[PDB]
Amino acid sequence: ARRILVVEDEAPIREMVCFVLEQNGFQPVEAEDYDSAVNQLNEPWPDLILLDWMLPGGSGIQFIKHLKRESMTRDIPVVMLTARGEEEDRVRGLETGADDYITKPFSPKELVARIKAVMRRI
Repeated sequence: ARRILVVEDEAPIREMVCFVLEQNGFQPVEAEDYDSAVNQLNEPWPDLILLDWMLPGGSGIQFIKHLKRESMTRDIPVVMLTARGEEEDRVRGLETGADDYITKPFSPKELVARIKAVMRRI
């Protein structure tokens, strides 16, 4: 119920995210790229995925769209991680299937708020 898959290749950033999550009672799981993220999709299944738009190895769009093909993954909420500004406004306009978005450098308060709100919904 608190298994959060964190898909971010930059170590310090990925660690900042995991620290905020762990300190807040969540159980973070790390992935550094498209394929390693895909390798985490099995029981126990992530309850939420934080997806870096710029993850190496593939398209964040296809990653999300491919989740909708199976029972155990189609209702997992995905929050797209985006760089503040241009990328953000831009990615928001794409057909990604993301349930919500969070901008980097991230705000610990926004990270927890959006995860709380997204899970309440989805």
